[PDB]
Amino acid sequence: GFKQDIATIRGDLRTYAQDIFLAFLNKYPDERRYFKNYVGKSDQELKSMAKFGDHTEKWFNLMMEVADRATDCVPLASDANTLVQMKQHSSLTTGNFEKLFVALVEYMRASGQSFDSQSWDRFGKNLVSALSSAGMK
Amino acid sequence: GFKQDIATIRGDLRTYAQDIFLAFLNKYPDERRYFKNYVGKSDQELKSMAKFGDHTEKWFNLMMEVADRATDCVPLASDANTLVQMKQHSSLTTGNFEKLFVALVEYMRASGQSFDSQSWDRFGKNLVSALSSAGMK
Ligand code: HEM
Ligand code: HEM
Repeated sequence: GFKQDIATIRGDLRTYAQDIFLAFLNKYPDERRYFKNYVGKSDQELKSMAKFGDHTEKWFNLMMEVADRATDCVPLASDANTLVQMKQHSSLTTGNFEKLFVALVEYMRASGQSFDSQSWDRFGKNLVSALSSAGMK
Repeated sequence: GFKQDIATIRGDLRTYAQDIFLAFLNKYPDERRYFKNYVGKSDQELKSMAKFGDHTEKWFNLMMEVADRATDCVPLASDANTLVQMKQHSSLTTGNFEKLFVALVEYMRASGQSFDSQSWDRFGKNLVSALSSAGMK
């Protein structure tokens, strides 16, 4: 289930984080505009950049904490507030998060690993609801 | 599901409130000691007492407000806090609430009406957790 999936991801985090983030950027290439120096590069070029794996791991480290602090796939309001108020997220709207979770769920469904993808879809829905409640446009 | 159950209950709030409250007292007769004016009175006698229908409906009204405000059966901490801080609840512990939810779920399962009983159980569990976090003993 969802709780065990958090442990699965955490056990191989850099690999999952990079592969899910790449699935996101490839499904939605114009999302690269929110980042520096990602356009014009293949997956392997991205993975060999100095900061790519590091920043995506820090991403997913926090995502897994948000998932872990949730009850029944409902994130804490304080975690949602942190995500809204982060300077690095000042250009974002809930649509960015929605697209990330569409890609995340798709990745999980296609994976060989028994992820509980329906729970991840619910968690994404609930996180987006929480971001809205916290004042993300 | 849970949302429909809120509508079902709200549709005939007085009747459901009284029925469930009596089911609670019948399963856990010692809980009547918290309601000193209900000691030694038949169900019909209780129904003749203005405050029995009034307070019981108002309790279940607040229960329905808390249920409706929940996300996936996870209640707001602010709602748990309201329940803990009520002067009328100053002598209670989380065990009293646990018993209420056991009886409510039992009532739902026994009823002809088609309730999402598993969800009310989970809501009860999540509310008890939240009561404890808000300082109920
Ligand atoms: C639950 C989902 C998300 C979490 C937990 C999260 C968390 C984080 C964290 C921890 C950082 C700091 C990384 C660092 O500087 O080392 C970060 C940076 C950043 N985030 Fe997010 N984020 C999420 C969703 C998103 C989405 C959906 C977007 C855009 C589509 C996004 C855009 C950015 C950008 C542009 C930065 C700074 C630039 C960069 O690190 O490359 N974030 N995020
Ligand atoms: C989620 C569950 C509960 C909710 C939403 C709730 C809500 C309320 C409300 C709104 C009142 C005010 C009634 C009024 O004065 O008009 C009340 C009173 C009261 N509650 Fe609760 N309550 C809950 C659980 C319990 C439990 C489990 C007990 C004890 C077993 C309890 C004992 C009392 C007592 C003794 C009063 C005052 C006397 C009375 O109104 O009959 N409550 N509650």
